[PDB]
Amino acid sequence: MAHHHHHHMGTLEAQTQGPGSMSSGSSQIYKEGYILDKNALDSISIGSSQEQVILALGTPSLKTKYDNEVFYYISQTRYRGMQFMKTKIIDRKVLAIYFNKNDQVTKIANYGLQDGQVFDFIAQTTPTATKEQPLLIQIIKGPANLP
Repeated sequence: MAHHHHHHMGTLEAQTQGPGSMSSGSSQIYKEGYILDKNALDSISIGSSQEQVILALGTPSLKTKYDNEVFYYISQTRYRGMQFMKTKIIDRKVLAIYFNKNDQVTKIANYGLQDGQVFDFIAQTTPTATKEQPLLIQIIKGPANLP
């Protein structure tokens, strides 16, 4: 059976007058807020107050006063739960807030990645782990062990 093809179109308007002025600029927007992700804790920056860093990461499990006083965050696990699934995204990372007596961070030490792979910012060194097995997290979870 032959199917027919319907169609109908009307006229149009055409304004020849139009402003010719294009502007050019530059704006780079990059940030995150994945609080449920262990990368997010990178949000704290030098200067940030003790209350801020602890409000973001948590209160430090380790604390010591040397003339540049420092609080060590050792992100710890919990009790001997059901040992069925060997969780790989667990926390054993070492962070250290070197702050001034004005309760403000003047140096942030980190064990973990820096915008990519494991990088000791304060050490300026870059350790490496075969990305084969441990793709996003596991890389930082690998060497995640307090010395």
